[PDB]
Amino acid sequence: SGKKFFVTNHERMPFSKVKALCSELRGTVAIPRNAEENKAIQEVAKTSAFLGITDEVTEGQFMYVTGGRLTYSNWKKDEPNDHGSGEDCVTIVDNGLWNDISCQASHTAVCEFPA
Amino acid sequence: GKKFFVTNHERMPFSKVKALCSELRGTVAIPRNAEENKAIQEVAKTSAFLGITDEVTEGQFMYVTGGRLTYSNWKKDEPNDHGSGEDCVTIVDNGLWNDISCQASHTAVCEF
Ligand SMILES: [Yb+3]
Ligand SMILES: [Yb+3]
Ligand SMILES: [Yb+3]
Ligand SMILES: [Yb+3]
Repeated sequence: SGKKFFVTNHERMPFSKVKALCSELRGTVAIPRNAEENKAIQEVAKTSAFLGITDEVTEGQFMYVTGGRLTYSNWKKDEPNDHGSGEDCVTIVDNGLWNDISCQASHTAVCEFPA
Repeated sequence: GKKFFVTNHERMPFSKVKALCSELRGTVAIPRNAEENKAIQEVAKTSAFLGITDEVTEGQFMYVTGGRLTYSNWKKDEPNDHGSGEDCVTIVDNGLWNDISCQASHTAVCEF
């Protein structure tokens, strides 16, 4: 990526636990700021992983957990869709594409640190 | 939860692994039982350094955090201090352990 490194224990848990874990490590839930970082996160995680982005405050408007409106994005076709009762978290899935999903779902924890 | 962590860094010498885990406020991974041994094996995939060395007294392996070993999984005839010297340990084939040079590049795995 060139600016940060990513860490994982390959454990799957709900978003609030991933956030607590990264805080314990003094890092942040992984956030792809560009295509290279996105591929880097996809590669280290291997399976679906949560990203540090949500639209909990303003529905339809995703923001970084660290603040600011989302710029770079790699949504799957027809996503984000706030499916069913709602989906406010984001996961990186096949091909590194993104899908908004329930924050209560369990996915791979990935934390980022400046390189 | 899963206590062993890996990064997207490439393989590196033991000094760099130690630097990495300390920068992360952790320790180089130490398996203290067969279950933990299998867990490090699975998160690393490729050979990885363990937090065990015989740097202080040749032939006497110790945890980097201190203490004599309570669990070991040495490959038959290991540790053999091959050639100049092998003071570091890697978990390799089928989870077995081999002492190797600390200057060799292997996967970094940290524990917290
Ligand atoms: Yb939403
Ligand atoms: Yb969705
Ligand atoms: Yb040795
Ligand atoms: Yb050896």
